[PDB]
Amino acid sequence: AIKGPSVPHSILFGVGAGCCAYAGYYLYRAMRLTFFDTESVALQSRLRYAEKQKLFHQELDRELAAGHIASLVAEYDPVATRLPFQPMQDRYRV
Amino acid sequence: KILRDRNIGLFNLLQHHNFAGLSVNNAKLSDSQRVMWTDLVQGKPDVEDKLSVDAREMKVDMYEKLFKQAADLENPCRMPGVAYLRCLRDTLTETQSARRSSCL
Amino acid sequence: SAQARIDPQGAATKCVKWFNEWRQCAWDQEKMVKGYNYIEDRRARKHKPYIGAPDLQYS
Amino acid sequence: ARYCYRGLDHPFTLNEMKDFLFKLREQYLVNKYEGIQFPFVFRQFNRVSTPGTLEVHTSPALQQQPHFH
Amino acid sequence: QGIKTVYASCRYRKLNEREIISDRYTWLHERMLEDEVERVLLEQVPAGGFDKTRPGLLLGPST
Amino acid sequence: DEGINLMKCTKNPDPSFCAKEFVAMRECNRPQGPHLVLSSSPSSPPHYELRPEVKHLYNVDSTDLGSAVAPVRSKEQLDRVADSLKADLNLPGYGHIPYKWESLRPNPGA
Amino acid sequence: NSSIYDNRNHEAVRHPWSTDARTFHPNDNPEADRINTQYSNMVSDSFPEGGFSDAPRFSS
Amino acid sequence: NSSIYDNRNHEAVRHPWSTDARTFHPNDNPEADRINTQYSNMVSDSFPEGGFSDAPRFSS
Amino acid sequence: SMDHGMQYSSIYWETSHRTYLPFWASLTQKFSWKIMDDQIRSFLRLPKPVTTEPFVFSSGSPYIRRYFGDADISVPVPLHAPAHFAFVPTGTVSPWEETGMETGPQGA
Amino acid sequence: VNAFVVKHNPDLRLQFVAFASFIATHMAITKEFNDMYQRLVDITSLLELQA
Amino acid sequence: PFMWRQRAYCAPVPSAFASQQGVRKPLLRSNSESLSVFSQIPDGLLGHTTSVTMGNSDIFFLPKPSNLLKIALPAFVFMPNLTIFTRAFPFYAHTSA
Ligand SMILES: CCCCCCCCCCCCCCCCCC(=O)OC[C@H](COP(=O)([O-])OCC(O)COP(=O)([O-])OC[C@@H](COC(=O)CCCCCCCCCCCCCCCCC)OC(=O)CCCCCCCCCCCCCCCCC)OC(=O)CCCCCCCCCCCCCCCCC
Ligand SMILES: CCCCCCCCCCCCCCCCCC(=O)OC[C@H](COP(=O)([O-])OCC(O)COP(=O)([O-])OC[C@@H](COC(=O)CCCCCCCCCCCCCCCCC)OC(=O)CCCCCCCCCCCCCCCCC)OC(=O)CCCCCCCCCCCCCCCCC
Ligand SMILES: CCCCCCCCCCCCCCCCCC(=O)OC[C@H](COP(=O)([O-])OCC(O)COP(=O)([O-])OC[C@@H](COC(=O)CCCCCCCCCCCCCCCCC)OC(=O)CCCCCCCCCCCCCCCCC)OC(=O)CCCCCCCCCCCCCCCCC
Ligand SMILES: CCCCCCCC/C=C/CCCCCCCC(=O)OC[C@H](COP(=O)(O)OCCN)OC(=O)CCCCCCC/C=C/CCCCCCCC
Ligand SMILES: CCCCCCCCCCCCO[C@@H]1O[C@H](CO)[C@@H](O[C@H]2O[C@H](CO)[C@@H](O)[C@H](O)[C@H]2O)[C@H](O)[C@H]1O
Repeated sequence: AIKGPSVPHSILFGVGAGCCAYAGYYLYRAMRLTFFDTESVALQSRLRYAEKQKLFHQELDRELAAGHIASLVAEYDPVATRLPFQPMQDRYRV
Repeated sequence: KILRDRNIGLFNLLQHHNFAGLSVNNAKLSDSQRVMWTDLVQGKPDVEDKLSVDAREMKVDMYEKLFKQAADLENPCRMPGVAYLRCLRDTLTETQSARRSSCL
Repeated sequence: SAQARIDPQGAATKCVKWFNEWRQCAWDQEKMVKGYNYIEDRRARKHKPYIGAPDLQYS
Repeated sequence: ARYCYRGLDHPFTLNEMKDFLFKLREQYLVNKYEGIQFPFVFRQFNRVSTPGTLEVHTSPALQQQPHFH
Repeated sequence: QGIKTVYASCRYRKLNEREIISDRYTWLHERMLEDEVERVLLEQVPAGGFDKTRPGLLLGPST
Repeated sequence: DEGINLMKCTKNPDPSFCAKEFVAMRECNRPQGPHLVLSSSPSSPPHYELRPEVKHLYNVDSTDLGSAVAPVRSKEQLDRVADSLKADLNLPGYGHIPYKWESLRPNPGA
Repeated sequence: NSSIYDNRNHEAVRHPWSTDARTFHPNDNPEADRINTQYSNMVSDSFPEGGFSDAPRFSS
Repeated sequence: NSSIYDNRNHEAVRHPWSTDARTFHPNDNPEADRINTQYSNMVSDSFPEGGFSDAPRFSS
Repeated sequence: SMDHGMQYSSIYWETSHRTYLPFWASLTQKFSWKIMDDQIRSFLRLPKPVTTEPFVFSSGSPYIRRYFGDADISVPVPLHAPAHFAFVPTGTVSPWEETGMETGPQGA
Repeated sequence: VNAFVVKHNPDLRLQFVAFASFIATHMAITKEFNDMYQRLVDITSLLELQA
Repeated sequence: PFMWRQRAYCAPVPSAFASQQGVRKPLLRSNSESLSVFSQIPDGLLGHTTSVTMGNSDIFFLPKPSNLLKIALPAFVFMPNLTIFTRAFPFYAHTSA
């Protein structure tokens, strides 16, 4: 199976051919990425830009929701927390 | 009963989201945020001469961001506050003594 | 105009487009104030579909 | 293709956003309910599972709504 | 085109490095300005700090 | 030391692009001291740690904010994460194939 | 509502007053051994012994 | 309710209080000549000028 | 009554509509160069993306990346417990009350 | 190349065996890479479902 | 920031009104995040999905039995002959032969 002309030998030959094909693919992509690529850099830059954009929009939406909740501080009445015939607590922001 | 329950729920919600109002009754605040808010509520917002002009710009931007998140367009004090901070932006490269006459 | 006091859900359905445009303008202003840009890639080999076609330049 | 290779910061309009969320909802339903099909999600397949004694009845008439006159 | 592409790959690599470091330096600049502002603000804190137990402004009775 | 190390690094940069130097300088220059630090360990991977006296300013359960380096690619970790997500979702309908292209191959195409 | 020829089938009955819309569910898949086969234990399969929770308290 | 992806479409909105369920019907087949094209006459095609008839009078 | 539904619409192929699939299509399979590219980048020490670093410099407020089993799949999460502020007085509004009916300045 | 192939696979049946083994190995390695990418895509789909 | 009860898209989610929940998830979120794609989902494999390519499948083969045929067939002219009367081509191209 190691040397002689046989079916195992042919199977080994085909396996070696497949691995050599994939070695060639590795070489192709290595040389391409090392000398023939700007797309990676451009895309990385664009993705960093996208991150900045994402975080901006996030913070903005959070601020708007916070303003919506701040509109309820006018409705908030800390005297209603008072129990009848008891004093008001400074815990509820007199 | 309904009003008590509603208002306790509001208080717990505001405590949960870490809100601070005109009555500064929040312990989880940063000391810097507390100073800034107490200046906007009780004292006078002003940039110090110790600071560099870039840091003065940053301080005024912080004031404007905080105040615009706090006061909405329906609020009456929004226009005066924004006007005062705009005057500070106009008069960054000045001393407090010269800035008072213009922003008073 | 859509009477959101009495039909708020119906009016929001009409106005969220302008809210979205405002949301976009906010970022476009922030990125102009704080200079944010990205490395653009080289021009594609088939940027023009046809050689006799004009490649109108865009900012 | 619109964001990373053409330079558009806002590739999706409101219609495209609705379409994206529609497809997200369909994915959720397809993974939640096993065998869900056309009327609830755009999907048709033939090899379906039926109880064994399938009863066939008429739908009820459409609900009479009140109206003026 | 291959020569141009090799040169462009090298240039784009260097440019990506420079852009990252530039953005991080801008970030650091802004944070240092914030730190200066905070250092000035902490001088306005009263001696002994804030009474975090009570409200700063008491704006009504408690009867 | 932090400023000098940053200046030296940025001219002969690391694949990290000097991120740890940047954050170290940012946290040193604070008036009251650093809020976020890098834990010192005999363990192989370092961790980001948060001081306790500023824990109330941050939305965290503990002081450990995770490792200071990203995970390494692993089939096993991917499997683990996917299984955990499936369990948390609990969706009957995942993996169901209502129609498959008829073929001797188990997975036609893919 | 009960009939399949009703559009609001298996939906709570609507009243002029506000009422909880969580419905009584009859026993559709009972266990084989129902040791107590008296009326006391049988009635619980179709009605609640304490009555329904849809009663009003009128303000006037 | 308006959406076709609602089951109770073209049905009146349900409130805690009792309310007439006869609905406002928008003008779906308007005449060609609508001599008054001012807002006064246009608003009547989508809302009633006097408001809806679903308002409450609370006993408490 | 939603799961395990019946076929509601018919399935069909219109006459002479194309299929674009050959007879070896079932033996065809997909492929991405991304795994090989990652291995090669790691082996040759090529420029890494910033997503390998958990800290996020793309905003002023602190963000930390949360990774889902891989450096390629992350989301930034903010660390601050943000303080919010309201330049509003309390107890000045009762929206449930109809105010057009009461006599007074607030009503007018 | 033809010499190296015929030296080790002089007959048609052996050539066919070698060709089939080559095909199978290629397909298997492609399947390995595809499985990795599929795991990544599965994670992204699960996060979409979580959303 | 002007009509809060009428603008629900810019409002917090109902999980925010509930006052109950290493790093934790944020407590406050808006409904306006629905207008972004990569708000909650990650941006993983964002720029690498248009790179998964598959080749075409057409075979350009057709046997050409000419022994069956004994007559010529017509053929199209695809372009004008510029090798002859080149100087006059703009001047006679508009005419019909
Ligand atoms: C019944 C018959 C029996 C059949 C038997 C079959 C079994 C036997 C084995 C044969 C199996 C067939 C294999 C076919 C190829 C693999 C399948 C395939 O095509 O997948 C698509 C896939 C597509 O890649 P992609 O990136 O996804 O997309 C492609 C787009 O074009 C990307 O778009 P883009 O915009 O990025 O454009 C980039 C493009 C840009 O390209 C260019 O710009 C120009 C290209 C070069 C033009 C020439 C310019 C001159 C400079 C180069 C010099 C070359 C000549 C040398 C001159 C010397 C003096 C300097 O780059 C390329 O595509 C370069 C391609 C590689 C060409 C060079 C490789 C060597 C060629 C010779 C191989 C001959 C094999 C014979 C097999 C025997 C068959 C009987 O192909 C590849 O992966 C690239 C091939 C990498 C090499 C693989 C080699 C190993 C595998 C084969 C094993 C046998 C090789 C034995 C070695 C022989 C010594 C040379
Ligand atoms: C009279 C003419 C001669 C008749 C014979 C022609 C057919 C020869 C083949 C027979 C063997 C077929 C296999 C049967 C085993 C079961 C499998 C199976 O059935 O699936 C195939 C298919 C069902 O597909 P499926 O349900 O999806 O099952 C799974 C897949 O098929 C399989 O799984 P997969 O999808 O993963 O596989 C994909 C891939 C895997 O395979 C491949 O990728 C490679 C396959 C190609 C191998 C290439 C040859 C190898 C060459 C190597 C050596 C090269 C060097 C030497 C040669 C150099 C060249 C010169 O490709 C294929 O499998 C393609 C399969 C090809 C199907 C047969 C296509 C011919 C259709 C019938 C034509 C009728 C002509 C007119 C008759 C006129 C009579 C009045 O069923 C058929 O093909 C039916 C064949 C029926 C034969 C009918 C014979 C006529 C009898 C008259 C009856 C009168 C009533 C007819 C109505 C109209 C009358 C007027
Ligand atoms: C009236 C007008 C006159 C003026 C004309 C004006 C027009 C001028 C312009 C030209 C036209 C351009 C129009 C636009 C084109 C775009 C449309 C288009 O292309 O796609 C449409 C159409 C749309 O299909 P689709 O659904 O979109 O799918 C597209 C797929 O990509 C493709 O579909 P697919 O891949 O699924 O189908 C391929 C099919 C056929 O594939 C092939 O045939 C490949 C080519 C091989 C041909 C050479 C072999 C010949 C063998 C003959 C020996 C037979 C025995 C002798 C018996 C003698 C007694 C009769 O595959 C099979 O059926 C299974 C066969 C698998 C084995 C084949 C490989 C092994 C070959 C060796 C045989 C060994 C068998 C051993 C079995 C195993 C035992 C262990 O495409 C096709 O259907 C492709 C096949 C069409 C065949 C047409 C049948 C008629 C052929 C005769 C044509 C006229 C002949 C003229 C005289 C010359 C011959 C004497
Ligand atoms: C499932 C177990 C399979 C066991 C093997 C049984 C034999 C099956 C053989 C079927 C395919 C034979 C085609 C021979 C050429 C293969 C060349 C090849 O593999 O190159 C790859 C290449 C695709 O490359 P990309 O996907 O673009 O990128 C790859 C980068 N990694 O493969 C192909 O293109 C395959 C499609 C082209 C070949 C089709 C030729 C027509 C088919 C007829 C021959 C089939 C004979 C086999 C049938 C068995 C009986 C003889
Ligand atoms: C076993 C032996 C293996 C041998 C391996 C052979 C390696 C061959 C690698 C060649 C790869 C070249 O890859 C291709 O080249 C051209 C320029 O040359 C690049 O450049 C081209 O496209 C880009 C934009 O799309 C721009 O630079 C420009 O528009 C154009 O010149 C392509 O972006 C790149 O896809």
